[PDB]
Amino acid sequence: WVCRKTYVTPRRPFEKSRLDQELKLIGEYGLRNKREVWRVKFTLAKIRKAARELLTLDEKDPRRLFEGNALLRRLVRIGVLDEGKMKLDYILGLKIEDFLERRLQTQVFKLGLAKSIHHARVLIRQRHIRVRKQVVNIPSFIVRLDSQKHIDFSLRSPYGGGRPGRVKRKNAKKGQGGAGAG
Amino acid sequence: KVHGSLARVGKVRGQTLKVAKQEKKKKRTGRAKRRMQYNRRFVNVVPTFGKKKGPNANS
Amino acid sequence: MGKCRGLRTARKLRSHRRDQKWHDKQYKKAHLGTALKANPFGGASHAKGIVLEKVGVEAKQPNSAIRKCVRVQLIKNGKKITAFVPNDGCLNFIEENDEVLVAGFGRKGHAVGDIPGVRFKVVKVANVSLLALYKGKKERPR
Amino acid sequence: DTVTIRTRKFMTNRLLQRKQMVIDVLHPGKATVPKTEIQEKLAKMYKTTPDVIFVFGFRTHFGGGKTTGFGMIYDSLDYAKKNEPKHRLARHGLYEKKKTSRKQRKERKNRMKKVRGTAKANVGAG
Amino acid sequence: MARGPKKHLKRVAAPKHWMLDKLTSVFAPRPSTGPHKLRECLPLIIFLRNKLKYALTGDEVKKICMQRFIKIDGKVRADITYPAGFMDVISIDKTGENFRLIYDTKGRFAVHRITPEEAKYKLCKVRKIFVGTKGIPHLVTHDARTIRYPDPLIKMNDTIQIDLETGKITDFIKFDTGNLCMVTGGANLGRIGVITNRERHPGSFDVVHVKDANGNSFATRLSNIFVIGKGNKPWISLPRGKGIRLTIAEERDKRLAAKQSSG
RNA sequence: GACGACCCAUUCGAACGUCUGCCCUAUCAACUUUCGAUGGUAGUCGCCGUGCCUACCAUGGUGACCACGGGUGACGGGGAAUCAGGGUUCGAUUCCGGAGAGGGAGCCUGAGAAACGGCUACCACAUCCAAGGAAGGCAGCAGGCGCGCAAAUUACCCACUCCCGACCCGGGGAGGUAGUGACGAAAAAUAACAAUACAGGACUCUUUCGAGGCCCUGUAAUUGGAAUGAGUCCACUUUAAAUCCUUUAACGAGGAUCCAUUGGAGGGCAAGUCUGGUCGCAGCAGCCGCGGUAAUUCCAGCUCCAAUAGCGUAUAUUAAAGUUGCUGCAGUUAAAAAGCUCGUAGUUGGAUCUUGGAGGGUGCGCCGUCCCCGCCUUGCCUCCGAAGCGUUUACUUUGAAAAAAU
Repeated sequence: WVCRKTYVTPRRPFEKSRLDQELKLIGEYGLRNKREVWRVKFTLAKIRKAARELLTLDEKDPRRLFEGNALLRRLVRIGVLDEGKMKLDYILGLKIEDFLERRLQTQVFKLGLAKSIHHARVLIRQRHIRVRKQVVNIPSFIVRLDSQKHIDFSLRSPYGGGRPGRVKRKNAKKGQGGAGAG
Repeated sequence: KVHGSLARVGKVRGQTLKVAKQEKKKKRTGRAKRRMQYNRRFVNVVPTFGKKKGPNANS
Repeated sequence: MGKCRGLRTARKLRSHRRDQKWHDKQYKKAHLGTALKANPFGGASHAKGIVLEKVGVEAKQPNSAIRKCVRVQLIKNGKKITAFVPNDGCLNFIEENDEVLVAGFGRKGHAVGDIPGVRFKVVKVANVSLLALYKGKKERPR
Repeated sequence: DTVTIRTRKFMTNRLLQRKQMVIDVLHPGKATVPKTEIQEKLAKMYKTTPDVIFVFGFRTHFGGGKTTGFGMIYDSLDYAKKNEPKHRLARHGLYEKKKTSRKQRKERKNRMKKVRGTAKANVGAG
Repeated sequence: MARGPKKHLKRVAAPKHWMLDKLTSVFAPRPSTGPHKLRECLPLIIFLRNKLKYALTGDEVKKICMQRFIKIDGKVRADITYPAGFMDVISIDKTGENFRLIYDTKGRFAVHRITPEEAKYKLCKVRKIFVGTKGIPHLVTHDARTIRYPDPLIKMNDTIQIDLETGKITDFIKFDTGNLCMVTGGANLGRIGVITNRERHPGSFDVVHVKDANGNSFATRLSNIFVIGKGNKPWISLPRGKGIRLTIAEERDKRLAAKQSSG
């Protein structure tokens, strides 16, 4: 029954400069709320703290070696991070976009199959998107590397095939009952 | 040192001519509303270097 | 540096600190259990009582108003306490022999504003929320 | 739309007279499948017949067109009827049995306690 | 509490090395009284339905046992929570499988099939060696088996090949510098290795410096050392891994290399 | 193919014994024994150690290195919360150890109980009665009263997880299962895309006027095709049987919705150099301060901000607070060096006793770079191992021993 919080609010609350920054992030990133950003500012701070500790340790130090390499390999599987980075010295010099860039929502834009970070989120939350055998409704997801290619509309949502739409199918029978017969 | 009155208790609330509610619009659901905010604020929002301006201004 | 620096001298430093902690008022309050012993509310956060009478209290200078509190006997320890009645005409809503839920100012036990010797505020009557009453969400039930 | 019943992770378990395995049911695009359809369909892959292929668990996945469950198929209908959870046999038209629902019975027994030995006396009283 | 023997185990307060999940219920099996101490044992139920997957329910584990399907050291055992342990055999017949309970390098009772021979005999570490009643002497092994009339060489900490049908020691190994060893507890639980040194303390506590077939050195308490034969010549099966112990990096190096390609 | 016994060991334990670590307090400084306080010696007792008890016999044992006494929003710990680092605070409460079942005391049985879903007395409470009698203990599960700031069903099941018994089979308010459930934590709906239509800006062309143009955002005009569960619902799944989830045929989005909120907009502080109303009145205002007739603080709207299925308020406590200051405070004048010196505890203490090339870890493409080690007087003696064996420590170093959950 163990549980933990996933976000952290900023010490302080009114620093125009920070607020604007967050708003630009929501906009580019079809985000919903500040928490939506705060959640990531939080995710990142822990990663950076994880990193900083490690970087203070001796290199070759079974603890530093075994966990450093792991943090890196984890950070790379998600594309968040790259090789020269792909050492700890580079994660220290990293940022939020790099995570934010891997969510669904922005990818469904990023290859035509949405044309909007907008469209993207309503598409995702509405069941028209599988990551290869599996519908994924979590506009919040995190697309892994060799998983980038398997993202596509789903086997039945109409695009993806399958009749029309509880509203399109309404319209077909909308030209049927009146204009066909009585 | 207290004596005095209350006769006047609630004098302004009861004298403040009620106002309609009027109405109009719904403002937008979560993230969409955030989106309108970001475009109105930042895209919109081009700004001039007019030495600034405001959010809840009249003339 | 007013404080030995010998490897040994843990006990002197440890104890000298224990001796000076007292002057901290928050600390002393806590160790003497003042909240249990002096305070009208138990060492609790809210407290309910009966209304004895309605007071119009004479706000301190340079301000000038009649304040509007009730005097309340707390059921828990028969303690007598005066409590502010906030918002416009809300006295209205509390009558003698009423019941009421009282709460602290948010001042740490120290009276608020111009309102002199009053350290508490009404929150509920009609068991029923001055706010909901003032708005007219809910009524003076009966 | 055809389906397809796929049996993953097989174990031949002699000491309980049955072959036990996961049941992976594709149903491409609708949902579902009946427990009865599943036992019928399995009955014909393990050369056994329905009444030896109990089937249980089950949760269609996320979004549609698959369902993973669990099955057992018994080497003797006797062996099943005896290694068997009773509630399992009851579920299909071979096992059913008495209810209560439980506190009526406990009450009976507590009434019986009052009475010295005999107790059958307490039976006629309940 | 405080008037008598505990009969329940809150799961979570059970020994980790059974690897029971956290959710499921409140209580773990709790080993019956038997030949192995409760921490250091493996209740059959965990073996039948938690490691071997023969059983699902506990109701099933019982149904299996009442058949008589399963013997420990040769002699049908019919209790759900029987406390089996290190050097025990366990034989399921109408299934033809013989397993010896001996450790992982994790320190987890390992699922270790052994031949249809071997299953005959087990190696017990002498715990005490005794002049019993009427002047007879006896040895006592870890697994709580007392054998009278043993041969006079056998001394505490030596190990001893028991037949098994018959009881009967059918030889022995001395504890001496250079013997092969199995580690039966503590940080090093599961590591196998030669010896090197026994540091001796009066009053209490003797340590055994062990060296593995990789010139990896480590210590444990004498209490934790079990003799299993002569270097390169175990007297039993060893599980895959030869109780080696590999650094978490070495462990990763093996895991990714053996597969997603390498057959 | 269907339990006893003697004695020993074993297993689960038990009962005691070692140290080392605990809150506040000196407006608690001496304490403990003639009803043993500390010790001898012997016995009786106990499962057994032991002033346990008792005789005799000594006169001890403890304290400024805080004893003794008193207090306590003290059950103890694993743990929790607050994150520079140091720290700061909590811990009844899913585990461990301890304690109790109205208060007190006693006891039976049995291997195990000083048991209360045993008993027995008194003491406090309550109940039945034909008035002599008689029967009882929810700090078990539900529920109810009282109490209060505050806390759920008089529901289903032994199928899971395990336990017990003569037991595969029975029994389990252990425990699971549903109901209540914004402690609190996770996922995150209440609407996406063109088009006209327009409103617009970097780009280009032009002497200018003027025109083109990419990137697009709105904003209507309605369109236009493009959509999904929230509800509802054959069927099916879940499971002991159900529910819900996770599953879906048939339905379910043109806004007046299938209708999002709660605080703020004078300063700190994010946001009205508003409009009506009042005129230091009502109210606002943690603090500073507003309102005494052009109120950006009120009262309302309008409009805007902030956090958003959550948000305000009160309160304990923590961070901030280097305002308790080890790290890391101040004390001439701001709050603070005793009038001065002696002085025990405590703390604190000068210099000086041994010198003067390759082995192994991880980076970079057979080569090397950068640690670590015995080297270019270093345990004596007993007489390689063994043993003798340590001058005491603190320290620090390397091991083992180190509950799980966390």
